[PDB]
Amino acid sequence: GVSGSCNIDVVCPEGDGRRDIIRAVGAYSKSGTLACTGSLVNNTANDRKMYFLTAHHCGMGTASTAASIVVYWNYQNSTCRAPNTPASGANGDGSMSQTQSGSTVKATYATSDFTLLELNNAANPAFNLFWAGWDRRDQNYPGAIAIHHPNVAEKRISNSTSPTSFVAWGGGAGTTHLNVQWQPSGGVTEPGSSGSPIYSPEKRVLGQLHGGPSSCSATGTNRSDQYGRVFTSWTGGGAAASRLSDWLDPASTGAQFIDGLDS
Repeated sequence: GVSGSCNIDVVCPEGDGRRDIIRAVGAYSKSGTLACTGSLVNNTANDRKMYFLTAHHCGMGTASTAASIVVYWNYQNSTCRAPNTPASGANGDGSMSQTQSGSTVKATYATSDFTLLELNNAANPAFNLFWAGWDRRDQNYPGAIAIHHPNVAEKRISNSTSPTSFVAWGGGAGTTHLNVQWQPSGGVTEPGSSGSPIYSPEKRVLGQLHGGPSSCSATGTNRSDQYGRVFTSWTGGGAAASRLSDWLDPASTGAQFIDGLDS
C-alpha cells in the first residue's frame, strides 16, 4: 500500500523497544473493502480473549458489520524505508496473507468513539500476536506512541515527545479526547489509521484514533490528532454494551492499569 513519506516503517529503529506492541495492531476490511485499524487488548483474567479495540466511526459496532470483518496481521514493509524520502511514500512490500474473518460486538459508544469487538477465531500461534496493556487513570503523559495503518497500508509508528492534553472532539474544552502533537518532521496519521491505538511511554493503551488535522505537510498545532480516551470509555454510556469495564476487568480486580500478554 501507499501512505505519506513522513511516516516511519515499524522495522525501523523507532520500533526498537516496542516490538511487542507492534504485534498487537492489525488492519481490517469492512464488507470486503479496506477500512480502518484496530488492536488487541489484554484484560485482567489474562486469558488471550480476542478483544479488538477500534473506533466507533468506522461502523463495526453492529452485529452485521462486525460479522464482515477481515483482519490482516503483520502487514508491514520488509525493510526500513528512510522517513521523508520518496522510498517511504512508494508502494510497499507488505504481505496480507495472515488473516482471520469474523467478529462479534461487545460494546460501542459514540462519545469517546470506541468499539470493542471480539474476534471469532482464537489466536493462531503462527501470527505471534500480542495483547497490549491499558491505563485508565485520569492523567496526561509526557509523550506517546502511535502504531497504525495509514491509508490501511503497511504498518507505521509515529512518536510524540510533547505532553498530551485533554480536549473534546473538535478541540474545544472537554475531557473525552487526548490531543497528541506529532514531531515537526515525524510520522503522523492518515485516513484509515482511524481506530489505531495510542500508547503511553510505558506501552499501555490510552485511547484509539478519532481523527484530526494532521498530514505530512501540516505545520504547528495542525500537526496533531485526537484520540477517544480509555478513561472515558471505561464508564462509557452507562451499561456493558457501551463501555469497556465489564470486558477488560471481568475479574473485578479494580486495576487502574495492566501490562500486556504475549502469545
